[PDB]
Amino acid sequence: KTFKQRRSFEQRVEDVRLIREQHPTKIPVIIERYKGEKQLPVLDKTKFLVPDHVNMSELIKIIRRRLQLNANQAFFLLVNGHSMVSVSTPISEVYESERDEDGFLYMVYASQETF
Amino acid sequence: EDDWTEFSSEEIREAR
Ligand SMILES: [Zn+2]
Ligand SMILES: [Zn+2]
Ligand SMILES: [Zn+2]
Ligand SMILES: [Zn+2]
Repeated sequence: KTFKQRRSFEQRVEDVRLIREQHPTKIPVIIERYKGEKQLPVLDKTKFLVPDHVNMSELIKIIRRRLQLNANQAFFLLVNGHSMVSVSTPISEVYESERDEDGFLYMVYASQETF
Repeated sequence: EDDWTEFSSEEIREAR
């Protein structure tokens, strides 16, 4: 069961509302593994709050360090079910253009560029 | 068993 299946729409919108009362500039990001990925490990946690000014290469480098991936392993992020943005892009601009109708920014990761 | 995971500055710095 994915995050969207676990929590209802009403509950997810409330989550986002609550968390941005506390942290008005931080980005609520849902990070999950792509259903078909076997090589990369599932992340310990799903819900992340990330600062506005962090860019995508910084975000991927964080997650790589959390997962202790060795240097030769590939790591790709697919956003909102379709978007592979430039890694130079701050996560705040991604949230502006790619956030879900519930207020979360959904991503999935994999080690293959196809999805 | 709390869902919200914030990245510390320590963690963010170490990325760069
Ligand atoms: Zn408050
Ligand atoms: Zn798009
Ligand atoms: Zn903008
Ligand atoms: Zn450390």
